[PDB]
Amino acid sequence: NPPPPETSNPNKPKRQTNQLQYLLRVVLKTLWKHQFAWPFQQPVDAVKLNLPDYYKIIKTPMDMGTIKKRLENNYYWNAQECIQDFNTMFTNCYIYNKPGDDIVLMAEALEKLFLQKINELPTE
Amino acid sequence: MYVKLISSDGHEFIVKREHALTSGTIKAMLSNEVNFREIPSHVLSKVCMYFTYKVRYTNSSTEIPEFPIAPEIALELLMAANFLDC
Amino acid sequence: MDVFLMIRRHKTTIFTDAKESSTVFELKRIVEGILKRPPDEQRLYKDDQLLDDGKTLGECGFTSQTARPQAPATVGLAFRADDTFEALCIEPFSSPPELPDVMK
Amino acid sequence: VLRSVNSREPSQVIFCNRSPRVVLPVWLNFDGEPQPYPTLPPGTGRRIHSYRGHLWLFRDAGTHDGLLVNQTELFVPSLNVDGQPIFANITLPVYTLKERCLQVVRSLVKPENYRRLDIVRSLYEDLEDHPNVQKDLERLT
Ligand SMILES: Cc1cc([C@H](C(=O)N2C[C@H](O)C[C@H]2C(=O)N[C@@H](CC(=O)NCCCCNC(=O)C[C@@H]2N=C(c3ccc(Cl)cc3)c3c(sc(C)c3C)-n3c(C)nnc32)c2ccc(-c3scnc3C)cc2)C(C)C)on1
Repeated sequence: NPPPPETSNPNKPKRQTNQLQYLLRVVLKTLWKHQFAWPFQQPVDAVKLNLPDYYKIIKTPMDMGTIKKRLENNYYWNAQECIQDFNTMFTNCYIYNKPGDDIVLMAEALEKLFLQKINELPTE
Repeated sequence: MYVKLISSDGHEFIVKREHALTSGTIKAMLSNEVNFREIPSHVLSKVCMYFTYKVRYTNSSTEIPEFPIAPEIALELLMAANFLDC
Repeated sequence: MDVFLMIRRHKTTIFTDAKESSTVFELKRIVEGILKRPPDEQRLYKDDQLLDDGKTLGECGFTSQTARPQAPATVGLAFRADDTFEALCIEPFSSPPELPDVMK
Repeated sequence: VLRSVNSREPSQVIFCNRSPRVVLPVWLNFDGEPQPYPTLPPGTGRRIHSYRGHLWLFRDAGTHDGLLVNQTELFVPSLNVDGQPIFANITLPVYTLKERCLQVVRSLVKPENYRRLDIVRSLYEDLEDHPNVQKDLERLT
């Protein structure tokens, strides 16, 4: 497995907003405790799972552990930067796996929940 | 082999003794007729339905259906089930 | 196929099962065993419709899907009263309270 | 005590939901940890590639009420005799009327409003004792 995505950068401006706090304390917390969270809380272990092509095909891996650590480290500039990371995590799953694999259904349930929560984001 | 269970409002419910023994309270009381001054007929009729359901679907086959409970009777039914020990 | 019933008259409710192939007469025999009145002294009803003794419960519309243990079908009962049958009269059960606002 | 064995010996299983509930199949991993799998709508079934020694339990996806598989709590598939798949029939238990009533009240009342209900003190403790996989796993041992 390659090194996971960075979750803190001296060269990247750090920032805290009320939307980024909501994304951590409400959205991430709810999704992290979800029944279908468990394959997405850590980077894809291509070694244990025997997926060689995974990190060859998926050039921008993302997981909820990385997003959580990023939120916690004030890594994101704004909410959209964080939401893009969640989207990438889901999109990676839809790209690599065929339709109607169990993992794709779990991602679809998390994403449906994610969109609902994000629909009630308080404004800047 | 029947028992008569009379609700607080005077309705009489005649059920098989075997079915009424589903209640641990009724089983202890009978250890003919049982009056319940605190259980109304809309609740006691539903308890009797549960007795039939429990006897029919206990160990008797696969595919158990749901016992339905309307929101309106739920709290009173809960209090009766708690007292009757079934 | 068993059909689960509530035979009701006034403030009396009998909980009893029967086959779909069993007759209305066979149900009157059940009633006679409990309430000590012969079949000729009884009138059985589905809603306001008088049921014929020789009809099977299935022919009367009582199925297993519609007469379940947890939701039994109601059979109205009227007894003989002197020179005529009494009017079918089923006293309604008590009413639940208003649904609390903490539930609604 | 309660975990899957890492056998890597494939075993085809048929999950069949013969309950009126939505089923959450829960796979207990090699460390005993519950790893829920995609749900089964009432009256539906799915073939799954599982393995010998893998241990499963089945819950109501919305309330975490315990369900039965082959008339018991746990399911561990054997090796397929002549390729024929192993059947996991999921059903409702015959809950007690009091547990069924607790389930219904819990589904209508938010946990913070339990103590606003005109019921006895002991019924508050019963409502707040939500059905839960970790609680049930300790008892099963
Ligand atoms: C040996 C051995 C193997 C096992 C376990 C195992 O196989 N188990 C445990 C239980 O006994 C059940 C069984 C199992 O999951 N069988 C699954 C495997 C599966 O669907 N994988 C996706 C295919 C793409 C293949 N590619 C991938 O693996 C993609 C990868 N999948 C998953 C993934 C896939 C499925 C599910 Cl439900 C959850 C996560 C994944 C991650 S990260 C992560 C931590 C995991 C595990 N992931 C993310 C994120 N994005 N993609 C993925 C299965 C389910 C249904 C079927 C069938 S057969 C006919 N119709 C169907 C649908 C066939 C297989 C193992 C899961 C630990 O134990 N011992």
